[PDB]
Amino acid sequence: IAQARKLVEQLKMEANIDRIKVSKAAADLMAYCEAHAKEDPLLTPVPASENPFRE
Amino acid sequence: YGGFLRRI
Amino acid sequence: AIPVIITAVYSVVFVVGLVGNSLVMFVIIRYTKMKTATNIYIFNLALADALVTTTMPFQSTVYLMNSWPFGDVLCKIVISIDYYNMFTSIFTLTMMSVDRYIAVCHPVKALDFRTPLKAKIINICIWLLSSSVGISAIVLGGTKVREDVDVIECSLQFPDDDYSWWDLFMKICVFIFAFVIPVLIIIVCYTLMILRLKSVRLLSGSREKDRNLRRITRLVLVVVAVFVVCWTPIHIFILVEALGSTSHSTAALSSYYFCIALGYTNSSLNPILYAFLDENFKRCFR
Amino acid sequence: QLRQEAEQLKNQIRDARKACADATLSQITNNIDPVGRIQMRTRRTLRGHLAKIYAMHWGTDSRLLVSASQDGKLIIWDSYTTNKVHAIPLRSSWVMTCAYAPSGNYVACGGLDNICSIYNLKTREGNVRVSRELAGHTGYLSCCRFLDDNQIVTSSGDTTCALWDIETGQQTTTFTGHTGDVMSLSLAPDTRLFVSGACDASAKLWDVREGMCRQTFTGHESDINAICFFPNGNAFATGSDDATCRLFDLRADQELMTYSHDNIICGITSVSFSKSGRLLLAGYDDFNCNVWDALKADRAGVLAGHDNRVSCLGVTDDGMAVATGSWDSFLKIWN
Amino acid sequence: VQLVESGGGLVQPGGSRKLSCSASGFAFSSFGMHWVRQAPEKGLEWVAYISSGSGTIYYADTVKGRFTISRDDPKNTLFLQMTSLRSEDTAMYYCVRSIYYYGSSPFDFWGQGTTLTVSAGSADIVMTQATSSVPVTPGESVSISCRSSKSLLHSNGNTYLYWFLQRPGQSPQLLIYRMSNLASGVPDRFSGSGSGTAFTLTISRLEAEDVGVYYCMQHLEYPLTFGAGTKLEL
Amino acid sequence: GCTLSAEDKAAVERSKMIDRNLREDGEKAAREVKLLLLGAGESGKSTIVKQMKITGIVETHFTFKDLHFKMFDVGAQRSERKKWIHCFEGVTAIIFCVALSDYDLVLAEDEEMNRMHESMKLFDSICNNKWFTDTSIILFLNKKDLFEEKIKKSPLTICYPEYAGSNTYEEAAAYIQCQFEDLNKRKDTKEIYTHFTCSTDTKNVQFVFDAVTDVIIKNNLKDCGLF
Ligand SMILES: CC(C)CCC[C@@H](C)[C@H]1CC[C@H]2[C@@H]3CC=C4C[C@@H](O)CC[C@]4(C)[C@H]3CC[C@]12C
Ligand SMILES: CC(C)CCC[C@@H](C)[C@H]1CC[C@H]2[C@@H]3CC=C4C[C@@H](O)CC[C@]4(C)[C@H]3CC[C@]12C
Ligand SMILES: CC(C)CCC[C@@H](C)[C@H]1CC[C@H]2[C@@H]3CC=C4C[C@@H](O)CC[C@]4(C)[C@H]3CC[C@]12C
Ligand SMILES: CCCCCCCCCCCCCCCC(=O)O
Ligand SMILES: CCCCCCCCCCCCCCCC(=O)O
Repeated sequence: IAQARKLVEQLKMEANIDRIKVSKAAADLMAYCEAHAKEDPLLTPVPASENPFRE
Repeated sequence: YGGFLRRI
Repeated sequence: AIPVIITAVYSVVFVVGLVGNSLVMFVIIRYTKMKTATNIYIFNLALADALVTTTMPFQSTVYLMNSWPFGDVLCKIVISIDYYNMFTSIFTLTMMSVDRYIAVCHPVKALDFRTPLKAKIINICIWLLSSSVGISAIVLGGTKVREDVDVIECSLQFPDDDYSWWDLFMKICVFIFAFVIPVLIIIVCYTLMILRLKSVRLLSGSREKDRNLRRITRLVLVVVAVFVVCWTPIHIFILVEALGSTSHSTAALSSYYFCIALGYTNSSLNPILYAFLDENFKRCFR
Repeated sequence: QLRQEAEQLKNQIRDARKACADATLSQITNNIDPVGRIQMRTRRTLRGHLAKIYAMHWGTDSRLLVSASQDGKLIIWDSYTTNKVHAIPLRSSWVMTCAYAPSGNYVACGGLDNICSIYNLKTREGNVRVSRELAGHTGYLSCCRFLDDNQIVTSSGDTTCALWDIETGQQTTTFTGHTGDVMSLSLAPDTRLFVSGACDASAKLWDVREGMCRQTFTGHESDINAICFFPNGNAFATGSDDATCRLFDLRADQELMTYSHDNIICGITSVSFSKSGRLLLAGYDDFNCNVWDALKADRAGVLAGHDNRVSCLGVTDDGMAVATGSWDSFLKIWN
Repeated sequence: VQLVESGGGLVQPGGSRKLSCSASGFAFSSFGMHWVRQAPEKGLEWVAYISSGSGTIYYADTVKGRFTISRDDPKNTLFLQMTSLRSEDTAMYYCVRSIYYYGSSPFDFWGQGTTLTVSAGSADIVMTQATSSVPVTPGESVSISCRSSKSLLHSNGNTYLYWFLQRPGQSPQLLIYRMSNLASGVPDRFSGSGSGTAFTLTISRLEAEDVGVYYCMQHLEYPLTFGAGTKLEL
Repeated sequence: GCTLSAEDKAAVERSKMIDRNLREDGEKAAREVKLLLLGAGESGKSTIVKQMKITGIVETHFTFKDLHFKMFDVGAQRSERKKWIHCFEGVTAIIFCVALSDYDLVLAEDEEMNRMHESMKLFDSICNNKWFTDTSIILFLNKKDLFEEKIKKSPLTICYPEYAGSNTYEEAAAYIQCQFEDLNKRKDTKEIYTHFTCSTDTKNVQFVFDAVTDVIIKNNLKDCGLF
């Protein structure tokens, strides 16, 4: 009884929210990967002169 | 062992 | 027909033992790291049998040619390696028996005994204990030419005033220390081990576990039977010729070198009896 | 009575979730090139753990790291020269999580003893001693992360989360609403929000300042073991026992892409991202890790070499190396 | 945290004397210990160093053979056996703690000092300061430079230059370790910089407490050669 | 080598001294016997802790016949058992303790569920686990005096209809013993060590010592590779 009212209030707080389309979300998800693609040592192998994990 | 002994 | 079959048996035992010891040594060197004590013991045993199997073609040459046409340095080194590593092999087998005896009958002391460091210390003590006879074989071993027979022999030179006495004394010391003490220790250790395992609730809990216990018992019986059947005849034969009676018969010479071949055959069978039957070496190999 | 009203609210929420899905992430991301085969080699191999590694955490200077073992040891590793910086003995050996401070001063640890221990590294005495103990949870402490020097968020097995105050010793905010054991915790990059995954197959977004839930994500069929934000602070990836990873988004309030493969039936222990967010690394129970393409769902790489279950997986801040900790007592550094 | 050493006094020329330092308030077993001597009119000078656990022991080139260092971790006591000391060994002796790991700050705490009064090297990196006395006023920015005989930059990226302030009538203390990091308890007025050959120490908004003698130090290789000392005056 | 600087050599020396202290602590951590103490508080477990001695895990350290036992009591957990039962893979033995005299007592919840059947389903869920396939279980049937004073009033047929014997003490106790021993599916590698509590000095500790002795003998036979 008391738990169900809390669940109804939580779903009312969850429903009153602003949402966007998945296309703009996909664009803003790809933009962070395409903008910072040069700063990822895991994506592209760094030469051994700049690598601190030398053999 | 056995071979390296005095056997006649 | 007899020398061809005898040298063929020697060739078979030599090749089988060298390939066996080489495969076991290679697996311990690279496939399985020496973190346990058991693998350390198997390593030292494989090394001892690999250095004992080396002596065999020289004995074959001495049997067939009846002469030693090599130098004195080779005589001294082959004698020292043969005696040294034969005692090292027998003492390694005896320490493995004592180690498994302590492992089964004294489990609380096994925690304070089955350390790799302690195992290494014990193995260095075994090699040092063998080194006394090794240095004795380096000092006393040598080559002497016999004029009347016009043949050269490689043997342990003793002073000839009391050659038969000091030779008999050395043979009794070698026989007692290398045979009577290791056999009695292996019988007492494995007998008390099996008697202890019969009082284990886990082993008698189920039929399949009882079968596994039966397999362990069979393995123990096989190892002890091979050790007795291989070492007992040549030791008794040498003792009888040393004291009871002196003779020189063709058939007796063939039987003598056949018992020597059996003694080395035990060393050739040791890799199959000890490495290729441990349930942990199988899982390391697979 | 109000169960029908709650069902109507769930109807409205999932109708809005259906209305917001006018496209597909797999369709829009067709114009990007694939990553190909990522080949990574073990640069360093850390040795000296005699127990099952359960957690690690990188340092803020991308060189030091912390490691948690089950012999009662927290070891601070110098990842460049393989040295052991500190070896902290633990009062309780049953430790399931560990964290490192963004200032480099404190180390958290927690586990089945239900106490979050905070250790000070920069003491004048010269040894690392116990500074604080937070004994406020009645369930097993599964994860803990440092918002700040004086703040820590903890997740526990009593279906609650907590925002603490370190210098006082009492919790400042109690997060309730989970019906399952909260297993993993991940902070946002701006340290304003966090998201928690529990055994009720749902991930809840919480608020640090307000102290109440904002979004709830479903879709999993089993228990959630791992969670990690995408580095922009807007999306996050979850790992389950259903051998699938899932990419959830906070603004769209729905899942984006499912990371699965047919012969993999084993669960996920730890997920992480790279610095750019293009590669998603996930350690599984099949003794391996896998580098998935986070935009194409392709299995771009396989990290093999561990003899037991890979428990913890960490990617450093500048994105250089990847540390993998497993139950075979070896930490392996890949690059 | 305190290091109190004793055992000094008037020594007959050609005799022997043992010193003892009582350490209390910190973990003694994890610290490597140093000995620094100081002439009554000249600069500081390194004597010896024992590591944590008595593993690695270094001596200086002018005291090797005569002196003997030893430590006792349950008693928390550092000893110094001196034998056949000459007329040069009359000096003020200091005991230093040091810990070495990534991010450590060695040479942080210094002993109170004991006195010793007797009744009276081309491979080493020579550290030389450009001046000896600089008249300063409170409230200005004062920079003091230095010169080294060898490039102290190492391939890992560090630079082993340490700075020290010895106030008159007090023990010296650490100011800047590795030339870019401030020690704990030091204000933001002190700042250090260098090029691997020429080093600078700048002091913005100087106060009257900051008067004293400034010593530099190289730590690239043993033995440890110390600077001449730049004394400030009001 | 000579490539390292003056501070990095001391850092390597500190790392070697740390690794030496780590292996010296690991030998002592490996030379001790861990015992996972399961069961329920209604069955009676703290009295067994007190007999063996004389906030999520209670750690009890005790030494008997030069063997160090660390007993881990996990009864204070209020969560799902699955997410922390994988931590106890390397434990030597489970000690599982249930009461006989709770054969007819109903549980605290409103549902009509027997405490003995809840103990048997708990033993079936713990014994048939993938982490504890080679882990021995030591069963303690507690409260024998109360069970003996109570079985003369109430029959055993109210629990389960399978029992067809008399209402005596020893036959019913042996039948409850074999009903607990029938739940073992993995009868090959696992053995159940059932022992009625003696409530006497150096009896239960002696039985646990003999059980740990048998497990250390089996572990030594596995370490030799003879088994
Ligand atoms: C001539 C026939 C029998 C082959 C002999 C091979 C011998 C000479 C070689 C091959 C493998 C070598 C071993 C390789 C590894 C080790 C471990 C090391 O810590 C001690 C030396 C030792 C034990 C070597 C001794 C010599 C060795 C045994
Ligand atoms: C093959 C030869 C060389 C060795 C044979 C060894 C075996 C088969 C023999 C030798 C000593 C014998 C043991 C002698 C004494 C006992 C005690 C008795 O209460 C049970 C049988 C038992 C344990 C015997 C079992 C068989 C035994 C172990
Ligand atoms: C398993 C163990 C007991 C087997 C032992 C076999 C022993 C007892 C056998 C095998 C070889 C045999 C020897 C073979 C040849 C001879 C020469 C003969 O003119 C006298 C008997 C004598 C000396 C035999 C004595 C007994 C003997 C040594
Ligand atoms: C006869 C061949 C085998 C010989 C084996 C010798 C084994 C010697 C073992 C010595 C162990 C000494 C332990 C001392 C422990 C202590 O008191 O601190
Ligand atoms: C009769 C006494 C001498 C016996 C000599 C036997 C020599 C060959 C031994 C082969 C042992 C094979 C063991 C197989 C065990 C198994 O796999 O079940």
